[PDB]
Amino acid sequence: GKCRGLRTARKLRSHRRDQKWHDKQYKKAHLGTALKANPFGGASHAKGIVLEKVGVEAKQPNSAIRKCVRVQLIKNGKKITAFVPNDGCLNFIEENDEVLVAGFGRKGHAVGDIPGVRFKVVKVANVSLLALYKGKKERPR
Amino acid sequence: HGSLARVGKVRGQTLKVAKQEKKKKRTGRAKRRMQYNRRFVNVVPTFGKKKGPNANS
Amino acid sequence: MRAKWRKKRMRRLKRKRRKMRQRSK
Amino acid sequence: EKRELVFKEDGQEYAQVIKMLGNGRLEAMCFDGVKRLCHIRGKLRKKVWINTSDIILVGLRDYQDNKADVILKYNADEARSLKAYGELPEHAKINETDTFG
Amino acid sequence: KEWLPVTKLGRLVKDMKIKSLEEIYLFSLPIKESEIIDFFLGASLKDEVLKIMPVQKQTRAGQRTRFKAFVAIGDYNGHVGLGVKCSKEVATAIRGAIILAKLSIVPVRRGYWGNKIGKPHTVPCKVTGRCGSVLVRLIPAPRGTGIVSAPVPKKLLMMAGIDDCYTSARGCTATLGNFAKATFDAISKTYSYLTPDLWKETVFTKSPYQEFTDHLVKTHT
RNA sequence: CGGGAAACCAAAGUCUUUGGGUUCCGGGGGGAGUAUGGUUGCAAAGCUGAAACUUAAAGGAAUUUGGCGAAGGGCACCACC
RNA sequence: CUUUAAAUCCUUUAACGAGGAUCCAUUGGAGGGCAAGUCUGGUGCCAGCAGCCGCGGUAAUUCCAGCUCCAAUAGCGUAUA
Repeated sequence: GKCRGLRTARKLRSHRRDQKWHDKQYKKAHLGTALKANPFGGASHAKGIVLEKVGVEAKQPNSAIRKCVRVQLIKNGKKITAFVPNDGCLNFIEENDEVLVAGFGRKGHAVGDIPGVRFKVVKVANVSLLALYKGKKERPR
Repeated sequence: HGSLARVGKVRGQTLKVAKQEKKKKRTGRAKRRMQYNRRFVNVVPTFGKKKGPNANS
Repeated sequence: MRAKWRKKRMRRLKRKRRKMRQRSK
Repeated sequence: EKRELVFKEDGQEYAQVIKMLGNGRLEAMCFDGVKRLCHIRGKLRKKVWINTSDIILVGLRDYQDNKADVILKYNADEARSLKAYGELPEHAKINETDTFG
Repeated sequence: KEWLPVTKLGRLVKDMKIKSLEEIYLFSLPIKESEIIDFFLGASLKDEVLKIMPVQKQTRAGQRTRFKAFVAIGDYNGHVGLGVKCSKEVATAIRGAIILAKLSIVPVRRGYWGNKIGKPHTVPCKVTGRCGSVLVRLIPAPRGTGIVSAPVPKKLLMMAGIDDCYTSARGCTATLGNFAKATFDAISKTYSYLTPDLWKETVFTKSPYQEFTDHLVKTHT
């Protein structure tokens, strides 16, 4: 500080409150709009229903077809795309089923060369996708 | 080629090799002691950058 | 594009939309 | 060198571009009466150019009927020989690259 | 094979006349050979390279890359040094870095914490160094704490014989050369801070130039 | 003297060896000084002033060849007199 | 036998009970941060990996399989506060 009086506490406290309000990471966590605009509503995981499979392109020089899934949420009801993580796992997902989605790892930001996604897919049809890929389990009919 | 939209093609057309025999454990009392004495006493690295224990050359 | 003509275009757009709002009522 | 004329597969149906748009995107009117926004491959970025009013071997998606992927671009003489084979119908539009349509 | 000197200090250390290099550090005489250190320090002087980086000036014939090599030197009973040499070939750059670090070694003193019992283990005061935009602090520590810092000043303080300290760093510490030189000129400042036990008036003995000058001028021209 | 990332500075110094007193003001770059609300004004428009979304860069100092529809020189009977 | 309202849990003690002691120890990774292979075969900017730089172009230390190796080891990895 530079206001250094012995009886200066409320001015320093008000200045610290205002300059802490002039922030981004604190302003994200202490405002209602930043959590209201979140698709999960502040939750870690969420369940949804698959309505259409959409294939998106990649970014600059690295170019490949990345395959995602458009999911409609249960608790909210907004169409949010979700990227199927591993190799050849789109054959497991069919339309009009149940899928468990989660974040992909940067607290709500697009990661990598996929434009405009945030969330990945962990579990489909109440069974783990990792056991479907590895071969420990199998999708029931 | 079929299409560019096929998934798991490299997972699909790849080869298949079965597994092998079963190794021995004693909870790290010689598994890491072997690589420790190889790194510290047995294999002497020549003056340079580094030397690894998995040098298959 | 420098800041003067960008500010002028934003001013013209704001004036046009303000005129449309005030004459729409 | 005169390469071998490869044929269509189940997902490589013949199509011809009618108008090229921007943003690195290509749009073609396919032979089944459908329109696909057809994406240019990594090999086809700068080494060769898809000009307008040419046939394009597109790559279909097995899970959606909206976008295509390109397989290979053909020159004029191989296109005319494929036209003479009869795999594609008589209503093709090459016409020595006329601009009328 | 056999060494022949250039300056007078070579004669002074080879004629069995300079018993220790503490006299040279006391009179602050400059050193210009990497071999008086070889005479006074034996096999206790280790050599570990810190970083190899490429530097490029680029002309009409493309970039040509000479290689810059930082190395830190020092025996584990005091003296510690640093030297930066940049050339084209890796091996001669490394060897010149060893030579230039071998010239510029600075003696250090160690203090206590709380009680002055046993051999010293930590720095006696809080000393810092200034180069570039980095700060290196040397705070004394209680016994058995060890050096808590980045790995490069961990190497420097373990090699210098400092058993334990506390550090704190500020600024762009990613540049390892500037950070290492900040640690070097911070640990070299452990003398230049007057303490109350050094308050008595010093006595000046005879300089080694005056000690054997008649033998010196007849044993070299 | 000293300081700074360096251009540079008798202040931009007396700063990890941090503390003379006291107002305004900044936390990556866009969105954006934009929308809404208030307030002032005949009008034009000033003051206070976000969010959703998007990106891994945006910027400051300075050395070498580069390139000038910039300037200054030198050489050549494959340039001239 | 003991404990206990009566048992089960634990302790005690008979008869059984280990030589691929199958009485079979997993989870993520092997370019840099970040300990650990210019290994081999396959597709060869496709499929994919990648929290960040970036690897994928028919000489892939990063993809998909087999060998070896490193990390914590009945535990390990991922996402939201």
